[PDB]
Amino acid sequence: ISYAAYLNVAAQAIRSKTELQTASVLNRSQTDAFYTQYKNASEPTPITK
Amino acid sequence: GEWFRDNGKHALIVYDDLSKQAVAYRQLSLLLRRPPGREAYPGDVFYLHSRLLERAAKLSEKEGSGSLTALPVIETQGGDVSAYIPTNVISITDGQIFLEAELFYKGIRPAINVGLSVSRVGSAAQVK
Amino acid sequence: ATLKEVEMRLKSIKNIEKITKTMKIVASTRLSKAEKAKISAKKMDEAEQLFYKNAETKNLKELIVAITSDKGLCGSIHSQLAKAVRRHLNDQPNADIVTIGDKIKMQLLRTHPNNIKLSINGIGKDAPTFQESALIADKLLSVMKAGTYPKISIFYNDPVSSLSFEPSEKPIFNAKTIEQSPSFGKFEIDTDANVPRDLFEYTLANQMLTAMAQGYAAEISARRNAMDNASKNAGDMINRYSILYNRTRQAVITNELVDIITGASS
Repeated sequence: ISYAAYLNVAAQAIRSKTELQTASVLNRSQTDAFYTQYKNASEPTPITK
Repeated sequence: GEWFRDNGKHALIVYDDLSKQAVAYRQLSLLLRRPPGREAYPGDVFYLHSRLLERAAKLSEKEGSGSLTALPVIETQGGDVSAYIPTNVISITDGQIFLEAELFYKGIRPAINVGLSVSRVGSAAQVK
Repeated sequence: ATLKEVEMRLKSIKNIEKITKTMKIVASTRLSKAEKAKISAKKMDEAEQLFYKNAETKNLKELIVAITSDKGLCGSIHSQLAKAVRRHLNDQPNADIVTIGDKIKMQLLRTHPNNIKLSINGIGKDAPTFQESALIADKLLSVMKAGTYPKISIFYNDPVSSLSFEPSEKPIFNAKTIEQSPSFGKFEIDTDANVPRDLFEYTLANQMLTAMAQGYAAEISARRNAMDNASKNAGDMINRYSILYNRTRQAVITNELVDIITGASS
């Protein structure tokens, strides 16, 4: 929870029939993003965003 | 070499190289006017090597266990292992060691192409 | 040398030519969709970063967010941004680096490995979105403690035009820096809520997008250029190997024919 992440979840109610919902709306919604923490070469496991 | 094998000793014979031999065999035959074959070689240029290399053997106990191990050498042109004589000889032997200029200049010496070289005899003749 | 050697090493280049050509048009459509996603990002910058221009906000340990992508085959996108971050990191060697995209993590891991504390994966497939922008920005705040550095810098590639791009840097100002800016008073802000705190976390997310959208469009215009030059050069080899083939094919047939004629005299 943080003002960016907080407006985002609000940007997914207003984003989630399938009418006023073009292709890039359900692609604004999907993220293939995995954050990997790093220390001294890598350190811990890669998690979904 | 056979004298050793036939008397319970072990010979290694290096045939360096069978390419040059086939070429002589070709010269000998064209001048005898025997009608040429592929790349002017004699029709039986395969038998030339097949009968040579079959002599290399490991005899039975009844024969004193002598061996003849052959290491024939072949020379290719531009790495063309699909050429006529090299195909014949690959047919005959129990495997090959492939050497490559590409690998020699990369530092790999002996320049063995590990993925292409094999020994059909395999682990069977290798100190445990 | 042989027909088989030439037939299979021509064929593979005929594919690369067809292939690199397909991704010149693939990343042409992908440019139209990423010029509209770029403009909507750049137009939104003037409106958001204007407040700071008027409030006259300036700076007073550093977090460096570097943005390229995961993909290669795009000219020198990754190479000349890593080149920028290095000339910058030369002045300030004691900074924490966050990477977005693997092709910049590797560029940087080989040069200053221990400065990198976070990496972002799977980044340049579709266009960038506020959701990726904000969720990257959220981890920034969480795991890097974004809110606390004296200086935060986004490194990215600006599309000068279609045919080129420029490696660029931008600052992000924290809450403290916003509040204590020379001309902050010009605005009647209600000092009850944490307008600066929110203004910072919003601008972290928002200007990252601004950066990602441009870098991404810089890339899409380096990719349809590298592939354009690839097809143009793959076709040059297909000219060499079409002719050599039409040769080696004739030579094969002639030499089998000499063999046949010799065999047919005797």
